[PDB]
Amino acid sequence: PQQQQEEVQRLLMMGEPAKGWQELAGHLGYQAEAVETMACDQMPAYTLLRNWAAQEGNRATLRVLEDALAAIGREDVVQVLSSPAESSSVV
Repeated sequence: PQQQQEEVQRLLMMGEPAKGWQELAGHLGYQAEAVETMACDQMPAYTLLRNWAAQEGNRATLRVLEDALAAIGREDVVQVLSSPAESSSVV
């Protein structure tokens, strides 16, 4: 849950992008007035847990996270998060 923002943000946030966190707002039911602040509101991906949830999370997570990101096509980070690098031995 938390590591899902602390790690995911380490792919798009770097540079304050207009995609990803923003594209989520489309499925998250947000607004430009807030999308404008989200980019600078204690990190969009970090605040997302409290912003998207509005209390803590769970309701808009676990299964909603993938939908909210897949319905728009934002596996750019999900892919990275679920595929860092191969090495060592065994799974």
